[PDB]
Amino acid sequence: TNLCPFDEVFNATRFASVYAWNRKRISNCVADYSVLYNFAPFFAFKCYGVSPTKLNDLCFTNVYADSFVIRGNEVSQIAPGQTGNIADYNYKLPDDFTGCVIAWNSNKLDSKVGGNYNYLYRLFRKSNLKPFERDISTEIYQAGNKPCNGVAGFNCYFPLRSYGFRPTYGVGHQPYRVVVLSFELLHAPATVCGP
Amino acid sequence: STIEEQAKTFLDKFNHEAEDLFYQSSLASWNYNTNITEENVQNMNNAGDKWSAFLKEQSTLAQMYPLQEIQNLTVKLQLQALQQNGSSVLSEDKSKRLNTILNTMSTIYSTGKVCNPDNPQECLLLEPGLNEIMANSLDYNERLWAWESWRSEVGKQLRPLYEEYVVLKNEMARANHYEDYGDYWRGDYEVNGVDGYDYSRGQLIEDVEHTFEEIKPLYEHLHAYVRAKLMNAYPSYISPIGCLPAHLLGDMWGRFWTNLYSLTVPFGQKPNIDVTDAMVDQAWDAQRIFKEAEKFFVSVGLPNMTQGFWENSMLTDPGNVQKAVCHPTAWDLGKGDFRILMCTKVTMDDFLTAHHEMGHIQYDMAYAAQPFLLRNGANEGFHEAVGEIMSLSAATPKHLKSIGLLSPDFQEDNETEINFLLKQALTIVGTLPFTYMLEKWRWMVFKGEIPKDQWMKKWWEMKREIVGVVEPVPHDETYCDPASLFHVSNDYSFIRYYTRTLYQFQFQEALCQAAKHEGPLHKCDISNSTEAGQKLFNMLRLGKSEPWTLALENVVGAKNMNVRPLLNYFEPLFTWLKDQNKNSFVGWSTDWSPYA
Ligand SMILES: *[C@@H]1O[C@H](CO)[C@@H](O[C@@H]2O[C@H](CO)[C@@H](O[C@@H]3O[C@H](CO)[C@@H](O)[C@H](O)[C@@H]3O)[C@H](O)[C@H]2NC(C)=O)[C@H](O)[C@H]1NC(C)=O
Ligand SMILES: *[C@@H]1O[C@H](CO)[C@@H](O[C@@H]2O[C@H](CO)[C@@H](O)[C@H](O)[C@H]2NC(C)=O)[C@H](O)[C@H]1NC(C)=O
Ligand SMILES: *[C@@H]1O[C@H](CO)[C@@H](O[C@@H]2O[C@H](CO)[C@@H](O)[C@H](O)[C@H]2NC(C)=O)[C@H](O)[C@H]1NC(C)=O
Ligand SMILES: *[C@@H]1O[C@H](CO)[C@@H](O)[C@H](O)[C@H]1NC(C)=O
Ligand SMILES: *[C@@H]1O[C@H](CO)[C@@H](O)[C@H](O)[C@H]1NC(C)=O
Ligand SMILES: *[C@@H]1O[C@H](CO)[C@@H](O)[C@H](O)[C@H]1NC(C)=O
Ligand SMILES: [Zn+2]
Repeated sequence: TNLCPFDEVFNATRFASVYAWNRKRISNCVADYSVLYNFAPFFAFKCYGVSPTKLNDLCFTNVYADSFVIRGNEVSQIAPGQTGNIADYNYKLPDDFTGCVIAWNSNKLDSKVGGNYNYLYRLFRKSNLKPFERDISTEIYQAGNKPCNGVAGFNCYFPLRSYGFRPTYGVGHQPYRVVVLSFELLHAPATVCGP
Repeated sequence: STIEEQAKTFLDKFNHEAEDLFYQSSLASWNYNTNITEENVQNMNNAGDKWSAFLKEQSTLAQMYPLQEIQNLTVKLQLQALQQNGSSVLSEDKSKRLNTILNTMSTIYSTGKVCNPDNPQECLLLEPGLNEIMANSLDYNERLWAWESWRSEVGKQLRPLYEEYVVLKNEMARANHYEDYGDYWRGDYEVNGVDGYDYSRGQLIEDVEHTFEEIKPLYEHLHAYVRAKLMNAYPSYISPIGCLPAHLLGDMWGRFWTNLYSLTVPFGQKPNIDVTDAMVDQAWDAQRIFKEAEKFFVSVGLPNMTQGFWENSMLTDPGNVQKAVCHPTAWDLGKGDFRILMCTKVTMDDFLTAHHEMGHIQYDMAYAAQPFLLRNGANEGFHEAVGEIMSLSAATPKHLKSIGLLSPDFQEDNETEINFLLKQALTIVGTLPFTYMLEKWRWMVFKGEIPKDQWMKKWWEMKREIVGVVEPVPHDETYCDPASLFHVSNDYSFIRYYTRTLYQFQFQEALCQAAKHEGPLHKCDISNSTEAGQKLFNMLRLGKSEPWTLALENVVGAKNMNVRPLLNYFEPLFTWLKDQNKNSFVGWSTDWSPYA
């Protein structure tokens, strides 16, 4: 009984910025998905392609847990075929995404009275991300037709903007920690079951 | 890349940047208004300074995107507001000159004091000193002193500043390609590029004057009735055919005739509806007042207040040591943070104000999804109009009976309705000629239609002609009597109070029509009517995204400001006044003044 490290992904002290979203490969362990309930109301526990209801007796080749932080109104964008700043520029799921999206409010942790500017998001990008693509580049976005020369200015915007999470923010703007469990199925030994 | 998509990207940067910085400015301001310490002033100004400096930077960067090559008309609106803000239109000296003039005029108004005769020791400010006199004193000479003293020792101070204030404001508006500063103000109602919904700045003058002409019969009969009641109490001081003395109108300027109710109450034996006692009988606290106010908007299909509203607002006076600014205000800090600041007493007045201020919140929460630059009322009069129609429904006996604050044993007769409507007209109707005449005077001053040597001459000619109000002391051009009012000296447009009044009764009549309300409009409660709430929400969600002509249409089905619902509201009083003035002179003579 070699238990999967969902503790390190979900419970973690500080989540990644959504533009630099973390990814923790999970392999060769028993995946007790009933532990994945901290029971503190998970805003989202909506799974795609696979039923969450006691269907963990299924086995997968690899499990990818993508953890990041967004605000409440953007949790809707962690889903197939979704659009907006997060899905377009920060974290995109495929149309045929097979996996779970788990999100919960982290206002107690990721907000700060003076404003928590730790968590960033991508506001500008030349094109939408491919599914599961990550862009950590801080190159100044060129909106104009003049060269930016790596500094901010007119039509030259730093691509990343902070949430500035404050505890007094509304639910829509409050910080929400998100974990995206991706489930892989190759013609392969399928080394994650968790009976 | 085109010049429009560049501006779309620029607004994307601005909104995220502006919302964060605006929240810091708003929260620092909130902390000052709830916790008054010199640090909280310093923090509020520190975040306020960074906010205006942010806008000036972003306004200049917005001007680098020229408007004419942008078709989207929502990008064009947002940019137009951002570019318009930049006061770099004037030289930094003249900008600094004007700001000092604005600060000095504001300081002169707020700190201006007058000391009584034969005792230079006891001096009185406007608030609360002179306002208390003008609101409560029945003594002719005492009100005359406070009225004349305020204009002679504060208004005369403001006259040289207001003259230069006009020159610089006009210079600013002209280089903003407006005719004058009054033309700049009327631009708040301007709509362009929308077929069938456009609205010119000059159309506001035509519409205000046209709607005011239909008000004159209601005002003249109210003015005649008020004059007759005051003449009974002041036989030696008031002519039966002349204008009302300016110091006998219930406040410093006659802006509202509210405090003439005691001397003008049609049926003083009728006791007036006050549920303040019933609330104390039922041990209502401030949270109860807002919880019931919350329930009111839930009854029309509007969302209950956010959790952050209850945790973070201030609904009671903290009292003791911690000082607070007790002016009731609804705060939209952004980021979903909606707060109400109110030192709520357990009274009917605050109960109505809670509904009125929560009406502002409901407006704010409705257009929160709009872009930051469009997060506002459709025009300057929309937001306060939404608040007023909440107190209108909340104050009706039907609403008070349904919530246990008015016994079912109570039965409203035709006399208490007249008593109520008369009190409403003193505030609501009485302010309309005052509001129109004051803003007209400023419009003509900015236009240059009034020379400096004729300011007070014209000002009191219009007061006599339009408001039916006469100065009790002749006033030379050393006086600046308009500047003796807060809005004139503190550089606030005033026609918003005329348009908002008309909007609110257009709003109510449309909502009561949607609420299937049978009976006179003034008895209407929109409670439990999700049809009215959806009709109102259709405009509230728009914010500034769409023209106010269309936003008005989403409620009332009419594109333009109409005065008919206002006359519908006061019709039972209008028919009562005309009968009550059957052996009284209706109208006024401008040639009569209390100085022989
Ligand atoms: C003027 O510009 C605004 C944007 O500044 C336009 O509104 C935006 O229009 C786009 C489509 O052109 C919308 O994108 C779509 O959003 C829906 C809902 O999220 C989504 O299902 C689609 O896949 C697509 O992504 C966008 O949401 C909408 N709003 C904003 C705030 O961008 C507007 O249409 C323009 N008007 C004119 C007359 O050009
Ligand atoms: C994150 O940590 C908390 C504890 O800090 C975990 O919550 C416990 O979950 C177990 C399993 O059901 C319960 O028996 C305990 O009573 C829970 N304790 C508390 C304090 O909640 C939670 O499961 C962890 N999450 C993950 C994904 O590992
Ligand atoms: C309030 O209502 C009462 C009763 O309906 C009115 O009194 C009547 O007025 C009519 C005139 O139209 C007379 O013919 C009746 O004789 C009156 N009845 C009584 C019992 O006096 C009264 O005029 C109304 N007052 C107002 C201000 O509307
Ligand atoms: C008010 O501010 C002072 C200092 O600015 C602070 O020490 C105090 O805790 C504050 N109190 C409240 C109730 O906000
Ligand atoms: C009132 O607020 C609660 C918050 O938990 C919410 O569930 C509910 O939907 C809101 N409104 C109504 C009409 O239930
Ligand atoms: C609204 O509905 C509630 C619940 O049916 C009722 O108790 C209340 O009296 C109603 N109020 C009005 C003004 O219709
Ligand atoms: Zn208000």
